[PDB]
Amino acid sequence: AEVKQESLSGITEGEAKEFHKIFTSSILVFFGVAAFAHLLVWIWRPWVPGPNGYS
Repeated sequence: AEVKQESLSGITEGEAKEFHKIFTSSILVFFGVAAFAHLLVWIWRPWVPGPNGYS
């Protein structure tokens, strides 16, 4: 309405850019880790089990 590529462009584009980058990043990093992480653990099943049995 009244706004127009003003100084607020950093606020709107800033937060928006954050949610976007964090979104994509979290996706690739999530599956990315679970991917290699699972294939490298040699067990692929526990998924961050920690000190507690091994079934």
